Amino acid sequence: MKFLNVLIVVEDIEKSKKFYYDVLGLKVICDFGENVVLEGNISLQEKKLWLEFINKSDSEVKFNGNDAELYFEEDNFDTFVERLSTMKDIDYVHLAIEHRWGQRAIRFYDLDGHIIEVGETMSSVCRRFLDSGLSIDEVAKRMDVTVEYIESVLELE
Amino acid sequence: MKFLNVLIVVEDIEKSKKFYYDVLGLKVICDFGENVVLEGNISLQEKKLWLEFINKSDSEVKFNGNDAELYFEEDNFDTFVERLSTMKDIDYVHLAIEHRWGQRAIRFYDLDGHIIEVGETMSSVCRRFLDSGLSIDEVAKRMDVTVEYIESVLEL
Repeated sequence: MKFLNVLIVVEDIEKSKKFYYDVLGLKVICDFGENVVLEGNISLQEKKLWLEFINKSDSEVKFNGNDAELYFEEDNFDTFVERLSTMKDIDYVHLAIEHRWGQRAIRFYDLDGHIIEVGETMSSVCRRFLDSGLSIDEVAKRMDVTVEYIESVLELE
Repeated sequence: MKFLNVLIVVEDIEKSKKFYYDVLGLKVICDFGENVVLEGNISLQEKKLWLEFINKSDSEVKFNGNDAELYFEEDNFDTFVERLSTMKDIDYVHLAIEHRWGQRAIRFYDLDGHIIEVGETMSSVCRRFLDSGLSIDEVAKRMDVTVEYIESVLEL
């Protein structure tokens, strides 16, 4: 038992590939035509074909259920967010939020109602805290996590 | 930009943790209580809490949309499948299928309408073909892939 791929169903493979490339900078790493795999092992699957695979009528496949999300982290968070703001027809789920543990993140939909969240890298949230004057033990408490955790994220930035 | 987690929304964190553990053998690797991460970086998220996070009324969150799936591979595919058949209340999406490229796989739902697919490991599909007499070049053509690809998986 090994988890390998998250598959998302899309209406149009070429448009989604473009959306993920223009917006997230995600490129293809494997192509089967009707099923393409993006960096991170995110598989895009064409709907019509999908219907045959799982044997469900077109009515049995709903989108925008808001029941899951693809989660990403970006080193240059601000620049990404601000580039995202210059773009048109970006369907945001909500305004940019700040998680309980200090991490800024934004959430928007792809072309098919699938939620994408991209937030600051955890290691950068820590460093932000460590520079405002907090001790490492304090930071660990501030974020409801152990000092072990913080040290593993720090030596990876 | 680094993809880190697939998050799935569930009605009950403890029941899902149990479901993923009993059925797939998936254990927890990180716990925030209301948001638990399983092996593979699959994050379970409690619905009520989720509603607050993305600001949507309970009616705006639908399940069983069949618009995605979590994809797994298992070395001991048959034994897993047959263990799965002895269990009760397993919501299958469909009968066990065979993909165009030769791979057997089954699909079933978790406790919240999320689709799970677990299939044979690719390397085992390949090896199977290579033993029935096919050349490596033939296998690559049989599966619509390159010989480069097949050589990688066979060292796994």
